[PDB]
Amino acid sequence: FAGFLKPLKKTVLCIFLASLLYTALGIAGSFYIKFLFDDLIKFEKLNDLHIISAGFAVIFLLQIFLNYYRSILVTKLGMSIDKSIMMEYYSHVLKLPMNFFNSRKVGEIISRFMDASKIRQAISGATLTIMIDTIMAVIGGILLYIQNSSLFFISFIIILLYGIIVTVFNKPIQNANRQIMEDNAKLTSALVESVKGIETIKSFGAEEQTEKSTRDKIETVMKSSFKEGMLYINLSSLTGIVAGLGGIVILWAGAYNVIKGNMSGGQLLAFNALLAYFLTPVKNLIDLQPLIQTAVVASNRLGEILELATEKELREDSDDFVISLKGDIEFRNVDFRYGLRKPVLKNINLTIPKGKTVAIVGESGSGKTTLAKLLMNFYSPEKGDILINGHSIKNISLELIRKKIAFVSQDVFIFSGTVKENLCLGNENVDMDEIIKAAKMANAHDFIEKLPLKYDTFLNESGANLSEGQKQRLAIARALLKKPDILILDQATSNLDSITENHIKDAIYGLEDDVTVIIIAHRLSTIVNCDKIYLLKDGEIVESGSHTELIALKGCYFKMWKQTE
Amino acid sequence: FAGFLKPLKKTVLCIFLASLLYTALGIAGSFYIKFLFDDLIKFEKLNDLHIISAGFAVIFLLQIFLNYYRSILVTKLGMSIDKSIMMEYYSHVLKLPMNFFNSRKVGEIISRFMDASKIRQAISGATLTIMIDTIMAVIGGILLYIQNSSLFFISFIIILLYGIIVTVFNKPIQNANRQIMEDNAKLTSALVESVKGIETIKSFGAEEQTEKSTRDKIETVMKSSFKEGMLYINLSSLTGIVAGLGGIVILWAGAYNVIKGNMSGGQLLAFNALLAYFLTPVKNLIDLQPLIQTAVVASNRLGEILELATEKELREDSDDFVISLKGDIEFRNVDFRYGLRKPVLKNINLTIPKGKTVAIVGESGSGKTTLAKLLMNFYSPEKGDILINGHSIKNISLELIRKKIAFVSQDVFIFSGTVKENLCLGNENVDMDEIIKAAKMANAHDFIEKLPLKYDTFLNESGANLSEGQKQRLAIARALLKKPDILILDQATSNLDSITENHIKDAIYGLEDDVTVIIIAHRLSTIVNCDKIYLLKDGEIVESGSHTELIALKGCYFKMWKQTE
Ligand SMILES: Nc1ncnc2c1ncn2[C@@H]1O[C@H](COP(=O)(O)OP(=O)(O)OP(O)(O)=S)[C@@H](O)[C@H]1O
Ligand SMILES: Nc1ncnc2c1ncn2[C@@H]1O[C@H](COP(=O)(O)OP(=O)(O)OP(O)(O)=S)[C@@H](O)[C@H]1O
Repeated sequence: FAGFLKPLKKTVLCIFLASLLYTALGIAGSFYIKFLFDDLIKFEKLNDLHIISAGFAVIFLLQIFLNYYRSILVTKLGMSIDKSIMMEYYSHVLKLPMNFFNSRKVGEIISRFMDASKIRQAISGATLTIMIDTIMAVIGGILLYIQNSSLFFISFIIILLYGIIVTVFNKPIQNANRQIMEDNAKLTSALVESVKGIETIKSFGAEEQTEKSTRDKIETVMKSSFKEGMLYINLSSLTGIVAGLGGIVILWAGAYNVIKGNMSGGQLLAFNALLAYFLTPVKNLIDLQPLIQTAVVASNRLGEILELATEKELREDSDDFVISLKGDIEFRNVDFRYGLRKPVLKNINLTIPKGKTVAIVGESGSGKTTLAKLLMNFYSPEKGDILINGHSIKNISLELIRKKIAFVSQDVFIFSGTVKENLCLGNENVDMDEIIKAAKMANAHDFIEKLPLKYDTFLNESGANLSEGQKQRLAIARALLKKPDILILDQATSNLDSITENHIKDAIYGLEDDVTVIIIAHRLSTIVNCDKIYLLKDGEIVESGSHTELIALKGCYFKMWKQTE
Repeated sequence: FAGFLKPLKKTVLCIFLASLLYTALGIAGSFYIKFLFDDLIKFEKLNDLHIISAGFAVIFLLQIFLNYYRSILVTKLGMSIDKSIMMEYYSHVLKLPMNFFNSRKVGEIISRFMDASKIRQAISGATLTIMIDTIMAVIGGILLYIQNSSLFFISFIIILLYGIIVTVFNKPIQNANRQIMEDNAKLTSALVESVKGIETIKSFGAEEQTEKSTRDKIETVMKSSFKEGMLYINLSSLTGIVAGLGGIVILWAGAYNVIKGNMSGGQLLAFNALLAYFLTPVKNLIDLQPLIQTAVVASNRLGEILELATEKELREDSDDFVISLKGDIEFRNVDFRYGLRKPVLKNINLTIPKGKTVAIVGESGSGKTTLAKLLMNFYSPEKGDILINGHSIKNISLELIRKKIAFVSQDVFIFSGTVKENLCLGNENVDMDEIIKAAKMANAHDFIEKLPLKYDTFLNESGANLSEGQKQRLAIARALLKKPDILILDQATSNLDSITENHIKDAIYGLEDDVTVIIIAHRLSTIVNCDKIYLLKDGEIVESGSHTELIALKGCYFKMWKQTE
């Protein structure tokens, strides 16, 4: 932020100077009105009155144009800083590991986004008011000091009361602001989650469930909002009391100083205009009380960004100095728990050969996702390690692991946009020949040409038209187009059996076992065709081998095949 | 609003009267200050000065307490109305058909939510300032009219200029407001999409894609925001010109009327304070012009929410009062396309028997999910119809169809909450015996007891712990707990092969075919295990029968089995 401020120092200087001159001329002109009223009655001058009026009008106009240009500049700078900050936050939250994202929901990050944004705009208008109030405080302080000692005492009392009330209401406001932010976050989150699960609830029939949920959320949010609003109105009332009593005191002391022979009536009116130039600042503080809430929101945003900065330094934490392309993958004495108790791996030792197609068969929940996750460094391992290309996974570059290794998810995600792009996610500037070759190999090419707008059909949230089989085939197409050094596939064949049989035959033919292959499938029948197989049982690896040797082994796999196949 | 007025008329009257009287006393006390400075100081009466000052102070205090209580009440009412409206909108968008959900994305509804909310709060502060401005405008108008003709002319000119500028900037503001709303909505949508697909992006490696995307969205949003802000600053500058020139004119004409013998200096000051009691309205209007944008956004939001409430109960226009329990489901000459071209169903003739299990096997893209949607009345059929229990689906009650028919999805969704509740979605106040029996039958009961907090484990998204097999088993468990008159199951077994195999033996044994069964599975053998089978080929039904008869038929199904089995 400081660097950005430095790169806008000249604009800041222009704004500062313009503000100072504008405020000076403004006070001068209000005192021009004072002298106007004071001179015209004592000396009775019509022409001089007209001329003076014109002059003061001109002064006011110049002041107004200055405040105009200044406000424009400060607004531009403010909004620029806002955009920069928001983008930084979003980017830093994007580069975060799987654990931090899994620990929370979409609603959280989205709520934080919108809230922090609004807080930022509020911060830029607060910024404008801040510049004006600062300059007015300096100028007003000098002018008030010079103009009248007793009036300066009054102004000092007013400023003191204003400050005291403002701070004493400031401390309490931030907390309720945080609470309100939390409530709005929860409500928005429930809204998003309910929106996604629209099909589940519309089909199930439970509308009253989410209705009551949103009712409770809206109720609590309304309660907190009413509390904070009441506090704000209390603050406004107190500051209004200080200001008003300040005015009355100013009028009384003005009359007193007038009749005592200490000051003139024109000095009283001038005291009213310099009162405008001293009280302008405190009113700005009473308006600033709302900015404090935005500042609290900013504290929350910075706390979130501190959290976002966390899992950025862990991706780099293990450093790099390797330049490997594709290695043999072994798991050695692993013992990691993705939770407090009930470890996913109590002991897992596995081995997949370079240039060999491998299959891992286990039911859903056994340990199919964990292997791919551990290889991808999605979830770090607490105890024990793994070896890739004759090197630990910790030392390997995460970007190269990301690009060269492909993971086929059971739940494929497609971001809104053209199908060609959603298919070409990951690798940018990819030749159409490779994408068309992958599409042709994925056996989905027919379902790609069947689309209305060829390849550029709008695909938004599995909409408008989309097949699960075509989707998994598209995932496989992406994995193929990426030219993977390591290929991990879940039970994609299991998603849509018939077309998946053909497309799996085609993909198995295409693979040629030129690289390591992982299977997160439970379908034993589909995995037997593969070259080699590993077995995951009760969180522990049993025996590595082929279907024939494993079945002839007469162990647990043979028991599984006897029990199911 | 009318209903709120009826339920709060006395309070509203109290607030209005309090505002009028308070403002009156304010003007009176301001004229007390006028007479104070002009008469008491000039004629030199100290005691009267002190006493008068005290009195006017008291008047001001009473005014302040009145405005306080009024503002509190109006705030409460405002926020209540806000909550009501928001809840109504969300509820009406929840009860909407599948077509509206498919037509848009989460980002849309979420954006509308947040925007309409902020607009509502803005509407309550605009409401407070509006009440004060109205009452003060009436009193100030009368008093100004009586007090001085020329000053009234000045005030009239000021009000005229204010109104003209305000409207002429008002019309243009709403458009830019709509644009800003659209851009911000797009940004929020990109945010939500990025949030859901976090795993997809972490896996793919493409961070620069969403980074540049959100950068562009933020850029356009910043452009529109800066434009609207510039317009607002222009408005503020113009209104400021009107106000300032109004003041200068007031001072000059005041001096003129003073020296002419038409008015006193005290009459001039009183004219300035009653000017404050007329200008109270114009500052409020200047604040209302910025509020006007929020009001426009609220209007757009109301337009968006008004259109959505249509297709919730008007789609059937046939009434209900039907009491079927469980019927036979047949398809007759159906021809519906869920898109402009490429119809999903060109012709569909089918017949499903009461108390009989049916299985339909087809690849990804054939039309089984579309069929299930048609049975659920999720998507209505353009041409042709379907018959249930000797009655059209159009005439049947959608709620009874919702509760009595259960669909097990291939793509499982889990809403945030306790596992017991997520499992007991749909039917409220369900006995624990039925849920435990369904869990025991779903074979997931073991994986339910394996959980840390038994049944009350937190289930939010795919975190912290969740299995696909356990998920589909949970869907089946929910379907069982609902006590369905019609059971539609997708390839749930195909999601997670092994545990689904055991649980399929147990559940298929459990079903006992006491009701109609639909299959959206592609696994031909597992569906072959079922009682009767239907065939979907190229969007048209071929032949209904059993595996033996269909295979022996030597048609297309036999060709399919030759090609795959
Ligand atoms: N709402 C829709 N509007 C238009 N076309 C659709 C729509 N939903 C699906 N489709 C089309 O129908 C196909 C979707 O296949 P589905 O049968 O619905 O699902 P699926 O891939 O068969 O999943 P399973 O597990 O086999 S039931 C694609 O070819 C789409 O083009
Ligand atoms: N708290 C947790 N955090 C992260 N992962 C977890 C947690 N608890 C369980 N898991 C993992 O979640 C996975 C369950 O994935 P499943 O889908 O049920 O298995 P699967 O065989 O991969 O089925 P598919 O083909 O991937 S759909 C297991 O591999 C567990 O290790």
